[PDB]
Amino acid sequence: IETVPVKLKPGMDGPKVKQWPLTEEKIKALVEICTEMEKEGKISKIGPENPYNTPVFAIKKKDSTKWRKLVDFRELNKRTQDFWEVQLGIPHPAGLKKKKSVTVLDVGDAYFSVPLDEDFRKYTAFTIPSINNETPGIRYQYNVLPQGWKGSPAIFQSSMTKILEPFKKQNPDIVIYQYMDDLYVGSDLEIGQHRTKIEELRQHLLRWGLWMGYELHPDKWTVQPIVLPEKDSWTVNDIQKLVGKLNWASQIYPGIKVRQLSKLLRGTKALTEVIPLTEEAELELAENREILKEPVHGVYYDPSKDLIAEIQKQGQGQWTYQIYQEPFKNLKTGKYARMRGAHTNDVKQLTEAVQKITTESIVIWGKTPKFKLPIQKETWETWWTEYWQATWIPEWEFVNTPPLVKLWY
Amino acid sequence: ISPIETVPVKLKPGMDGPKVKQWPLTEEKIKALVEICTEMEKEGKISKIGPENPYNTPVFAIKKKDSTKWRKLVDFRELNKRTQDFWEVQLGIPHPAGLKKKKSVTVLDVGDAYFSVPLDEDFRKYTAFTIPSINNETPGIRYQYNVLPQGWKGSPAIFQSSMTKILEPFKKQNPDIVIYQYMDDLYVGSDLEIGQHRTKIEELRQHLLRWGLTTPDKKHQKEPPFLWMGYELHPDKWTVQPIVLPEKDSWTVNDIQKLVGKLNWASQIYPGIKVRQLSKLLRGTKALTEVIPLTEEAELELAENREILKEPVHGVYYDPSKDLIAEIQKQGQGQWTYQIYQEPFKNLKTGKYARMRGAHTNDVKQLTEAVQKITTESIVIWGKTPKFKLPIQKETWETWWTEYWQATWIPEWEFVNTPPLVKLWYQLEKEPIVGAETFYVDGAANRETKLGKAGYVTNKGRQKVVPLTNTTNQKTELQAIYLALQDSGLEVNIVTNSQYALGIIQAQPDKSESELVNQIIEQLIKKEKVYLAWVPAHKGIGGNEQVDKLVS
DNA sequence: TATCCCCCCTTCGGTGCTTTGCACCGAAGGGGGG
Ligand SMILES: O=C(Nc1nccs1)[C@@H]1C[C@H]1c1ccccc1
Repeated sequence: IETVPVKLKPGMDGPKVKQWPLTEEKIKALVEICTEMEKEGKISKIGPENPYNTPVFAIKKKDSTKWRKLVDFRELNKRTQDFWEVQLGIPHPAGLKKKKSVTVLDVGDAYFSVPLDEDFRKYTAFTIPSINNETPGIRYQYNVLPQGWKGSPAIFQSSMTKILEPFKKQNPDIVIYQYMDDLYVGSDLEIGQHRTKIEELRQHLLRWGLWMGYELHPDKWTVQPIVLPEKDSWTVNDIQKLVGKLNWASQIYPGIKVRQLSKLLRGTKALTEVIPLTEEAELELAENREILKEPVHGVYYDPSKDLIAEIQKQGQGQWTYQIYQEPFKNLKTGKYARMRGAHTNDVKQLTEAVQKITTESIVIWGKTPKFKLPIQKETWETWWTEYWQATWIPEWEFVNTPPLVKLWY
Repeated sequence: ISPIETVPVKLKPGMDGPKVKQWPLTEEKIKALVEICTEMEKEGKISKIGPENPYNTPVFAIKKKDSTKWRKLVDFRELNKRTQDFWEVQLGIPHPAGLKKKKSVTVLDVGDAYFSVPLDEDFRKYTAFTIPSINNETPGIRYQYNVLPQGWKGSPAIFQSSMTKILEPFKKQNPDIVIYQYMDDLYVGSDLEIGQHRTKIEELRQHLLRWGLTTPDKKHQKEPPFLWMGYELHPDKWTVQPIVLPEKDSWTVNDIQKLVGKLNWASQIYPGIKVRQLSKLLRGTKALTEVIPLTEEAELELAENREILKEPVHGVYYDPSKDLIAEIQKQGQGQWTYQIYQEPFKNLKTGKYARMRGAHTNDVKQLTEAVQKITTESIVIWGKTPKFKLPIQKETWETWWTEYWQATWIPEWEFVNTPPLVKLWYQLEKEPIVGAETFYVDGAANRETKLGKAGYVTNKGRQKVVPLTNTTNQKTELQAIYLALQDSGLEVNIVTNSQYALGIIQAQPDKSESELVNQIIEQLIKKEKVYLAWVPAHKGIGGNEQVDKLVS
């Protein structure tokens, strides 16, 4: 189609981001891929007069041997003037959460047939560094729509609707929603027919314009309310920690009362002394346990805000997370467990947890969350590429204060 | 000559070229016409535009640089910010340790290549310069550049682009010939015989002459050693240029900074360099003319560095057929050294890590910071993360990463028994100790008065409150924990009402910037079993409410 | 009273929040080599 002019928001300039060092194999794969792309004309070499640069990384998606290019667009997406609101990215199916199976397809290759607006070509510049700084970085520039840019699906919307109209015509038993380069296809039918039907959808897309596969089950997802311990004999330390946990929960649930529980701790006993609960204490404990078991009331999604995701390390390969727009109005509390083969790699576990959380958040709300990783920035930036597989990247902030929380365990 | 293409350059939108007159100069330092200017006009590097280019720039002659060679250093400090921005594409500097075993090596130098690379036509007017003739008593004539100025903002990027464009066909036609091109140097090496290699060098020279760039034999270095960016290349050896440390009996802070800088520059091959004592003098310090006294520690450190540097040391070139191994040692006070090598006793590179990340940190965390640095340096210089040989025990590392609240990783390492070995001094308790003494510690301080109280109460009944002066609530909490630790036996259960203190002691530090924390760590390492617990404040929980009233 | 690059180091107001101190960090300058 014709190139839609793209301009930045007033008063702020294009991206200027340095390139993080890459390994020998990643650099070689990047050079070969970019040479092939330039031979096909999809990219053009550029000189020094362009003051823009975005980082580029090389990844290898699961169940494959070929390398895949990945260019960090975070800055350019944050700078681009509203190709998510003024363009068709607004509608999200509220029924996507309620599906037995959600499949993820790759449709990023279709974007390489639509040229980009010439006034915007200068902004999508990237550099390929060299080992030991032996040669200046081989700069390039995109001749077509770039993978990972938020305005790229906005431009390709008019063609994707036309391509997918027949499929929705014969088969209106599937809800379809794409986020950037990926297509989330979800059907409420039996899993055996679900896989065979995607092959037909893949066949329909193939001939009109790949053999991988993903599977999600959004129905089997539940919020995780906090639970108080259930013990018959209570020690002084155990009662104090329970009162602390209830004080933590009090900021979230207004119905919790700890007056009698605080009355029980009235003098100085040794931490290991056993205190038998009274009748009023048991009654208050039962009421508070029912309040905690009851799902949180008053949580509503607001599109005017942004999603913030917390991550805590619970030990022994187990992690928890919380998605919220306000610190005391959590929208989804969950838990992640170490998968087989990754029990001895914290960076790998956190990197896979980040992808799982962001995929779930996309499927549920259609807006990737702002992560708050419990890791050092330097080691994260060093090792997060070796384990990443998604073609999208969220915006994350780092925290160095200990969480101290057993509230989520 | 060849018509090497120019690069389009413009100013920043909405702002025009500068007009800066020249500061008063000296007749000895200047001339009626700066004699190089007319020769360069004849050569074609400068032309004359008088009436319709009402722009100017500061021009002076340098006496300090290049041994009073009187370089024409035209200053563009204003036009640099007045012009558009550029993206420099080269980030760092090549390291010989990343070089390979090449049988024949030749270093080519391109003299005044900047003045040989043409400049854009439109931007030529903005580089106008005029000079007074005699004692600033005559106006002189206004000239304008025709080629790349020396020291202009876009000059390095433009020259690198032009030179890589020139070198691209030759590199494409010969893949065995390796050609390092950094700024104004040209390292060319190969695995060919010496005669054929020199023949290829002559073809390279004739190619550049066809492109208008000349490599004079005055700077063309024929035989080894080849001085490269301050290093001494040999057939199977590399070494930094010989270093002359300041042997001055007196020591100013400026001389101390020179010493530490030259020691850092020598640290990449010489092992064992330490500068912590020489930088503790730099912190705070004084006026640069103040004769700074040297501590006994500082002078012992300088003597040790001198005895290290009095012998020559050398590195070795990379061999891609082998693996990279790096061993880390501990030097105390937060200093670490590593010796990246491939075969034993022949190390590719050496270095040090001595940064202090955070007010409260310990040996395990700092070793993780050291490995994570070495990793990124090895990536930059080789493209491969090396195999580590750490002193930390596998059990200790497992415990730390399994029980720490962050995500930490170390790529692949084997434990090496080289003291002082990194080990965790003390551990806290997960469950309260049976038959231990319980302390309720609390400290309340008013910031408007800069006073306060610190103490504790105990289940056995002993009580204590000490007045405080010029301290904050945090301090009072740390002091309360300190008293609880001091007055108790080898096993103690402490109840605290301060998440700040609870997090600091829970982080398990070994060294800290606070004498309070250092004393607490000493008490904890002396102790045998210690437990900490946190209760809410003003919650009426046992004797915590009473001790709060006492210390308020 | 030359430009630009990597690097080391200490000093700084600026935000998190862990509160109004404290921990933490990125932006400068002071050196080393280009
Ligand atoms: O030309 C060069 N030759 C050399 N080889 C070895 C030692 S000095 C230096 C790299 C040049 C430079 C100097 C100052 C400012 C900008 C650029």
